[PDB]
Amino acid sequence: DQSFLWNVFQRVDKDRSGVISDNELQQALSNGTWTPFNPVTVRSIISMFDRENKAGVNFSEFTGVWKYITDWQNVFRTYDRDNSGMIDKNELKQALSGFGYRLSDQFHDILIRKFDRQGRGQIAFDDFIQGCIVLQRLTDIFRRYDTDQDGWIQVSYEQYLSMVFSIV
Amino acid sequence: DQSFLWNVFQRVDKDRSGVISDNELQQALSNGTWTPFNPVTVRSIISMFDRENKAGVNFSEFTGVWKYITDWQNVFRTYDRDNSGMIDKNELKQALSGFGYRLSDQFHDILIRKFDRQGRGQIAFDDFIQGCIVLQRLTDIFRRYDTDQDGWIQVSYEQYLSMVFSIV
Ligand SMILES: [Mg+2]
Ligand SMILES: [Mg+2]
Ligand SMILES: [Mg+2]
Ligand SMILES: [Mg+2]
Ligand SMILES: [Mg+2]
Ligand SMILES: [Mg+2]
Repeated sequence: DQSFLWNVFQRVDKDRSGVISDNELQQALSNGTWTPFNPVTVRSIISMFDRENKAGVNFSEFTGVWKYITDWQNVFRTYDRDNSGMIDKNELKQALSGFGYRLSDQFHDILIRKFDRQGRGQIAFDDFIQGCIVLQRLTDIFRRYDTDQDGWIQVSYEQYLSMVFSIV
Repeated sequence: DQSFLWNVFQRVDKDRSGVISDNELQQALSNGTWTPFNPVTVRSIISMFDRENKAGVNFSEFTGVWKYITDWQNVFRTYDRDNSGMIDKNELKQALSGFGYRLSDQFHDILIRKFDRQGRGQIAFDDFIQGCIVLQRLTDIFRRYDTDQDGWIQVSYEQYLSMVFSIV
């Protein structure tokens, strides 16, 4: 529904420039905890859909942003079974298993610790997205190196440095 | 010479608070290119000597900062053989070999590309420090994992994720 998305775009694009900036997108997003939507997550989302290195999305690009965030909301709403604004370790295990990840139970505690900005041992919507984006990017890199598909990689000193340099 | 360092500390500590902030240290440092001293390098240096998580150094901690930066200046001044403000690949090879690193010729191009903010294919003083801090930290992690000291490591999927999570 382009007519619906256009009216949304106009309300988010507060400076009426035709480009939604990081700050404009952040102000339009709720993370369900009454704190600012994780600005790293916002930057990740804008960068994924901005095809012009302009630190923002135009209307065509925003239609993708809106579907992306809506799809994420639908996943999170499914697994936040108590409507608390955060999913717990068991719910995170189910959600990531639904994406196809193969992760030990104990690694889910590591993931929550790494990405939960609230510090309560559960994970809110904005931090959930960011953790999943990172997990996909890191797993993609591992899949490239694991050419024998055994779950293990072997790398030299300089291969390891180059691998880290590709990450950060 | 505490009397000399005290007078330096007073001039850098512009707000006269007894704590030199990141911004105060940055304003006191020249990177020899007439651009602001790399703020990542400044943050790395403050964090290394601040024992109190106060985003700054007191006078005792600053005596360490001053010796640290002075030691780095002495290394860089040695190898900037044309007094240009930047060292080239050959000079970088010598400097890092002097620190004990074992790096192929081609990896020095990778290092320069990764850390040279000026974009000229050489490396200035502030970027040199930051690259060396990162190289030490990453090599330290590799040394921990390379228990057979052969220059190769083998890691599982979850070991790799945990390793990356320790880096960034
Ligand atoms: Mg705008
Ligand atoms: Mg919940
Ligand atoms: Mg393998
Ligand atoms: Mg001060
Ligand atoms: Mg030079
Ligand atoms: Mg080994």
